[PDB]
Amino acid sequence: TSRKEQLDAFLSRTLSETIAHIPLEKFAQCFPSMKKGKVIAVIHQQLIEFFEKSCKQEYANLIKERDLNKKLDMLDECIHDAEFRKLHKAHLYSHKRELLDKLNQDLLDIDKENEGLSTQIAAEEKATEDCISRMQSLIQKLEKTVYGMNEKNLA
Amino acid sequence: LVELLEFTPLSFIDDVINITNQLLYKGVNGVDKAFSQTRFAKKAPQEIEEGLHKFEVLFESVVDRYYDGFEVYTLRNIFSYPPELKGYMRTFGKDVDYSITTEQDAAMDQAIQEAAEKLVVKMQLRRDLRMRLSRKREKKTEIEKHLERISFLNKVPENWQVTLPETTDFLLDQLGNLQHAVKRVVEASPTVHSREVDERITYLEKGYERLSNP
Repeated sequence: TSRKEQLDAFLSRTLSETIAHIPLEKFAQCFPSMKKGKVIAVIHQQLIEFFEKSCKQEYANLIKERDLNKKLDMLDECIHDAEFRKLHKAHLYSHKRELLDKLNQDLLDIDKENEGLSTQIAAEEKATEDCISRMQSLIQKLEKTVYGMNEKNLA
Repeated sequence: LVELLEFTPLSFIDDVINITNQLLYKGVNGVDKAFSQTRFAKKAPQEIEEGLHKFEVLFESVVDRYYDGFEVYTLRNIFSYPPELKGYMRTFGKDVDYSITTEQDAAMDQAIQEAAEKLVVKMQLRRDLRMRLSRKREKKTEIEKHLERISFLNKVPENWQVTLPETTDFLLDQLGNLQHAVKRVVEASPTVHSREVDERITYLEKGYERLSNP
């Protein structure tokens, strides 16, 4: 069975066993005074679903980001090849292949970072514009209070 | 091979465990928020905090044990090989059995010089953008500091002893000028320090210091 398959299967067994070891019964024991067992269970069920689904989504992404499958397939291969031999310019181009893979990763990463940057800016703009409109009407409110102090003086 | 065996697994493992931990604490925080939607919140705050902390300690100890089990098995079983095959393992020729023409070796060289052009350009944009954002942050923080200062002036109470008309006209004149200065901040490029805004507020604070002089 392939390495990449062995890993994925093990990583799923890890998660799935983690979840089995925080089961509802241990959750409910932490809150002895609660009588709506139903509410506690809905809460526990929403935890397990958030955690499990978010874990799987993140692990899928890291696996792609880090290019592990190709890598582990190459290892399987490198061991198949060795078995075959026990039975029975080039490394230039491989470096250049690896470097081009890297640049192309990097070009995708900086488009993303630069997008975050442009968005984070836009939020800084909007938050200072909001603080300024708040400033402008606080100023008007101070104006009224000072006129009011003058008006009090006439009595 | 040994890059793959000794180094490739590490950043993968670190990421998996680290994101698991983070998600466990987001999970726990979602649980705490959910409890605040229940009738049980008001009645039993200490029981809920302490139980949820006990459950967190357990959940963390479960993750630690199994994700360490996960770390071991990927380093020792997946990112490993039978060391008896060391001496049959190619002198590094997956690549070598396949001819690569001179045409293609210079073409790969072109596709590298081309993506190094794209990246240099994009890295200029990131620099320009990082500095823009550094400014807008400073400016936000500065303006919030100023907003807090006039808000404070708005929450001062008249502590009931006879205000002089020269001081109240001076406050009104400074408020007027502060409208203009705050208006200039919004319509123009952000500077390291909005000086006129800062000073007129300082005059306003001094005005109010004089009114409440003990």
